[PDB]
Amino acid sequence: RLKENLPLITLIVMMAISWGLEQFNHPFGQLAFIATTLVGLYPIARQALRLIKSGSYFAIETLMSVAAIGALFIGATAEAAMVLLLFLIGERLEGWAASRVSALMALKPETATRLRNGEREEVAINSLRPGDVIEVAAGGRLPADGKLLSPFASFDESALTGESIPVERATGDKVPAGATSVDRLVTLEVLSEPGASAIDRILKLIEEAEERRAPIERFIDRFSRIYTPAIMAVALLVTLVPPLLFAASWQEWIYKGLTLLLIGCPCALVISTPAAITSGLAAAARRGALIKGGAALEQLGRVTQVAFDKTGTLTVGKPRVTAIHPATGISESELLTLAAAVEQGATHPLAQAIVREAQVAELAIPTAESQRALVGSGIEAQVNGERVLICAAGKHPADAFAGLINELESAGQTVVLVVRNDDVLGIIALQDTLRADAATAISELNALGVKGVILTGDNPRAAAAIAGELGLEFKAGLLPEDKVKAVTKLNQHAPLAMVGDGINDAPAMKAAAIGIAMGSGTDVALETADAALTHNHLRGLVQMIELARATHANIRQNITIALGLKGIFLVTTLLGMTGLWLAVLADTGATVLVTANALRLLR
Ligand code: ALF
Ligand SMILES: [Mg+2]
Repeated sequence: RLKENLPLITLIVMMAISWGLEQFNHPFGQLAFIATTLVGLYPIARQALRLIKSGSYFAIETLMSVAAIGALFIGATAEAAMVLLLFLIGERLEGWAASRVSALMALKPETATRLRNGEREEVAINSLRPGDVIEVAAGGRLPADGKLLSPFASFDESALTGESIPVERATGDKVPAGATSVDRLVTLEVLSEPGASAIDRILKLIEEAEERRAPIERFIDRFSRIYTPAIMAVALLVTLVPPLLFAASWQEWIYKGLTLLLIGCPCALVISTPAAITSGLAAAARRGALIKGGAALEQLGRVTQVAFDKTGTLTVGKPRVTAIHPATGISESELLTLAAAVEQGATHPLAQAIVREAQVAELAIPTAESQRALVGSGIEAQVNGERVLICAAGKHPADAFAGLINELESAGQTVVLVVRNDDVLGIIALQDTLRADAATAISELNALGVKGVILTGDNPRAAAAIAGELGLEFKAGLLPEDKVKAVTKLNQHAPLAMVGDGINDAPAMKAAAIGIAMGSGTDVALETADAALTHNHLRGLVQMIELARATHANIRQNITIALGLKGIFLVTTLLGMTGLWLAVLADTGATVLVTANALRLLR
């Protein structure tokens, strides 16, 4: 697993020891150097050789191998060894900056419970045929896309919408695989073939997105494609031109040409980009960021747009009561203590929100008796003698709260009614609220010229409230495929980062230049993403985008340094005022410089 580092160490030891043999009995030591040079040159020579076969004649590996082989014939073994060492360090630095679908596979159960002849049987998920009647227990995931046979049921379809608010479904309604039966036990007619469920379609979206990802070419190869054949041509010329036109020594100009091949090897340049990225990834890691591989850092560097998920990303992902409006003769705390009295024990996030609000206010929740679900209306219990029902605003006559209810709902709120003996005792508003640092984070992104857009699977109103708060545009009521399409459309215009916390964000994340997951997000999200906000602080996005950008600057400086000195020591060499060892020393100095520069990212 770590045999990648071995050639480096072996080259080091072999080097130092070869020097030790240049301490007693030189000629025996030069053979040892030739051994070092050859063993370090081996993987690079065969690697290059494979590249020549694949059409690619002039990768940097070619230049390196040719220059080493030439340096062998001219006893520049110590130097060739040195440059090989630098190259190996660059290669390894690059290798360490490399990224190391199970979480989504865990969403498909392994067995289903099938019903035949009034007998239950546990079968493999792929044994399921359309028309089969399957039975999902409470809390269980649908193994396949089903049509509800049960009269009524609520489902957590967050794996498709990102919303944990249970969806009321009745006989005939389609329920997608991965959905969760929240309270009851359901029966469904399987609709989907094996391998063709909603989860499977998500997986397919992810795979396709990953396949459409174009690999970015390194600077060094685009460069080498012109530089390498150039300095080879020139070295041929400094070999041919002088003896053919000045009647000079073939030996000395052949020698000189090969020396130019070794000189031409741009050390520092190979360590140029890897040194920055290694520092950047190390700096991000130090301040609560998580980036998987250098390519991710480069993409992060070239990003100018952000697409946000809403629920769990921009918002805390939990309902919270925002307003309490009682009827006359009733205090807000009475309406609240009554609602909490009914809702206690219920798992519906709105109920939990109400109970919470009662608890932070130190309102003692009275015991409820005969608590039950009033199916398709709401949940009902009797508190201190009287039957009180808490229900959705569309389930009961508003009478005298109509206008207020409309006002609340248009503002992106969710309203529940408290009703005792068919009297509306008052309403309660709830909303999924913004995270503490969402606003400032957005404003900072805008300061960096990075515009945000919102892609959410939530309803238009709930979205429009939040997007209203942050001054962003939005697309709402979106399924995963729709997010992928939106993201593609935007990403064709400019490189985009997708920030989400949900399974349904996963395909979008892969469709974007870079996907970024919230810390509290779904495992699928954290695994699909190229990066992670381990703290759930949205501000830590700007930092990332800042760091990345600084990194992209650092590189550009480094290259210049590496490419500048080289140039100088290229031209001087061509004027005949500088030699091999000086050029090696200079490339080494260049390397020290780009290193020291790369270390500035740590500040
Ligand atoms: F959390 Al969402 F669309 F708002 F997945
Ligand atoms: Mg989400």
